[PDB]
Amino acid sequence: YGWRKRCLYFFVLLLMILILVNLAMTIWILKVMNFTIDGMGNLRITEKGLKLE
Amino acid sequence: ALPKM
Amino acid sequence: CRFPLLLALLQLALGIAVTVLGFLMASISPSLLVRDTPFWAGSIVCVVAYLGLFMLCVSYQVDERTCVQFSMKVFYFLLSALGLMVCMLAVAFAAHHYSLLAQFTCETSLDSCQCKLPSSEPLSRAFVYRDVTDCTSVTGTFKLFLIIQMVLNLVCGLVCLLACFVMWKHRYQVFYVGV
Amino acid sequence: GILEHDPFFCPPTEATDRDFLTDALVTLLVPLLVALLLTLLLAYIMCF
Amino acid sequence: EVPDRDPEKSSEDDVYLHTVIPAVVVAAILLIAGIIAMICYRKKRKGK
Amino acid sequence: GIYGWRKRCLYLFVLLLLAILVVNLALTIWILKVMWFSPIGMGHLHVTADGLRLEGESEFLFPLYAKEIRSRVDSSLLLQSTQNVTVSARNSEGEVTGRVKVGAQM
Amino acid sequence: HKTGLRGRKGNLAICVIVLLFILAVINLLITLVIWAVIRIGPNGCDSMEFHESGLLRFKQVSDMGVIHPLYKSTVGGRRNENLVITGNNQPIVFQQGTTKLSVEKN
Ligand SMILES: *[C@@H]1O[C@H](CO)[C@@H](O[C@@H]2O[C@H](CO)[C@@H](O[C@@H]3O[C@H](CO)[C@@H](O)[C@H](O)[C@@H]3O)[C@H](O)[C@H]2NC(C)=O)[C@H](O)[C@H]1NC(C)=O
Ligand SMILES: *[C@@H]1O[C@H](CO)[C@@H](O[C@@H]2O[C@H](CO)[C@@H](O)[C@H](O)[C@H]2NC(C)=O)[C@H](O)[C@H]1NC(C)=O
Ligand SMILES: CC(C)CCC[C@@H](C)[C@H]1CC[C@H]2[C@@H]3CC=C4C[C@@H](O)CC[C@]4(C)[C@H]3CC[C@]12C
Ligand SMILES: CC(C)CCC[C@@H](C)[C@H]1CC[C@H]2[C@@H]3CC=C4C[C@@H](O)CC[C@]4(C)[C@H]3CC[C@]12C
Ligand SMILES: CC(C)CCC[C@@H](C)[C@H]1CC[C@H]2[C@@H]3CC=C4C[C@@H](O)CC[C@]4(C)[C@H]3CC[C@]12C
Ligand SMILES: *[C@@H]1O[C@H](CO)[C@@H](O)[C@H](O)[C@H]1NC(C)=O
Repeated sequence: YGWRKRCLYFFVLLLMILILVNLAMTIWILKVMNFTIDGMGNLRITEKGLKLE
Repeated sequence: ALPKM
Repeated sequence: CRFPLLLALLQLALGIAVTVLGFLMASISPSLLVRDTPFWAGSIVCVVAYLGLFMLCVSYQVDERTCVQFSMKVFYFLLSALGLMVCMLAVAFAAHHYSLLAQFTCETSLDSCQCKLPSSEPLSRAFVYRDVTDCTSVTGTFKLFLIIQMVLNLVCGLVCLLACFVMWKHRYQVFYVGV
Repeated sequence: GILEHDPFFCPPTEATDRDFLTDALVTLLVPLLVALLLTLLLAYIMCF
Repeated sequence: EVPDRDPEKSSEDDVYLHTVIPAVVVAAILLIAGIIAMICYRKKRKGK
Repeated sequence: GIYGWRKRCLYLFVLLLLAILVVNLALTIWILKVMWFSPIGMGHLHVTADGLRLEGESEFLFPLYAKEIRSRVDSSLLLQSTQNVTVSARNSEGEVTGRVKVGAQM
Repeated sequence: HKTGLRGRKGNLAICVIVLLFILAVINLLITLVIWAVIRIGPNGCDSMEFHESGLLRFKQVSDMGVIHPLYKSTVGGRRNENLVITGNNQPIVFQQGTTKLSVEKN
């Protein structure tokens, strides 16, 4: 087919560019918040309020 | 044309 | 065939071994979370191997080359894939917990294994254990049990991967040239 | 005329904000270069 | 007899293990499966 | 189209994209679970343009280097303790010279 | 004959592509909602600043509600300026058991 191939390629390109933009934004969120294995660095949201460390 | 990766 | 039968037998043996190890984990002390005892993954592997033995009996008995046979061969394949995934996940969990437990000093209390990780400043995580006979007995054999169990799921996952790979190689590796 | 020594009251110093420019430039240049290479690849094998 | 001290350092490690690890292992499985399939897939000529 | 090697490259590309998307979704779920996310704000910590807000207690370890503590309009600030309440001051040398102390009885 | 994606496989491939696109769009919407709610910007979280040496630096009007100092937490003034406690038309009442010190009006 000569018309569906263009649509498939364009959809693949759009899907991948959207995925890359989302990945960059998520990486920025991770970096700017000092995220680590334990959690949000020193802050720790708890069921009654906050708990600084 | 058996299709797979 | 013979090779799938051997793979299923190894799967059942390893599943029964890991389930026995998980039952022993649970019986030693209720100090450990459900995630740290992978006996659920062992049961999943066990039912995988049960389906495999039934498959390799029925294939050698009757109805060898019909469409529905393949229709649940695909079920066997995907089930083995999920078994491999759960085995690798159990390996990862056990590795993380062993890494946490291998670099800390512990002391005994009157009724629990209260102790803390090495800390730069006097506040840090604290762990206590149910009904500790001795902090130098449970901790000292728990690492050995963890290592043996790690080896068990590593071999089980490798066997599962080979079982998944063999049938796919049977289908999508050889192409017929003559007619 | 001294009561306590308390060598623990250390106020935070004049700590300026950490330069986000360098890391932002890195994490914006990496996807920008990836997208440029992708556009070149799309031109190459879509027009040939 | 009522002692109370709070050196507890709480940390959200359960959520990380329950969330990130399964997807990481799934991605690794998918990648190795794809690589194996690409290396395989008609490397053998079934003569006759 | 998509006859030969193009198919075996497109399939691999799709698989890689799916794996990356799964990892990204896991990261997003991890963020949503570490921060107790609600449409209004993180947990009970409501966030608006003017500033933050809380609803409940807020434990604090280590010192607190505030600039100017204030009090609510509708309520009176009520500092409290069990042993004593000590207010200190320091000279140019960082030494305590004058201090008030709300003690047990005097 | 013909080679490539011919029959039902083409429909399955197009369905998988559409589903992946839908999932990617949903993930993007979730991330955008996070960015809008927490006001993440190029300068940081716009309300806090997680420093490398474990020090949060709030930069907006903060309503902590009830504060519960626990250990090594002594409310202190900033670096070498002052420590002003103000009550907006409400008394400031210290306390220790029965002993009091109340700065009311007049
Ligand atoms: C206000 O009350 C607090 C707590 O009731 C008083 O702090 C206490 O001060 C005493 C006197 O030094 C401490 O006793 C000793 O402290 C040394 C410090 O090294 C320690 O090594 C000893 O083992 C012994 O504990 C006591 O620990 C301390 N308590 C706390 C919780 O810090 C404070 O002195 C009172 N202020 C006034 C002006 O009365
Ligand atoms: C402090 O000053 C205020 C303002 O003058 C006093 O408030 C008055 O209280 C009396 C009785 O409670 C009322 O009849 C007046 O109407 C109040 N004045 C105003 C302007 O509202 C308050 O009583 C004073 N505090 C003390 C301890 O005398
Ligand atoms: C193939 C794809 C999924 C790779 C994605 C890599 C991501 C998840 C990794 C690669 C580099 C990593 C960052 C490297 C350095 C730091 C600084 C540290 O103090 C906090 C974590 C942080 C900010 C990491 C967060 C996660 C991170 C962004
Ligand atoms: C296999 C491919 C597809 C993906 C691989 C993802 C790996 C490399 C990434 C995904 C998420 C990442 C983690 C994200 C956040 C942190 C917290 C940081 O304080 C230390 C690194 C650590 C723990 C990263 C380690 C690397 C990590 C696990
Ligand atoms: C000679 C005998 C052994 C041939 C039997 C054919 C078997 C091994 C083949 C035929 C069709 C194949 C399946 C076709 C489609 C799917 C879905 C895909 O997303 C993953 C692979 C998977 C799950 C394949 C697994 C292996 C499979 C079931
Ligand atoms: C504050 O700390 C920084 C550390 O980066 C240091 O360079 C600076 O001199 C300090 N300021 C004061 C006033 O001590």
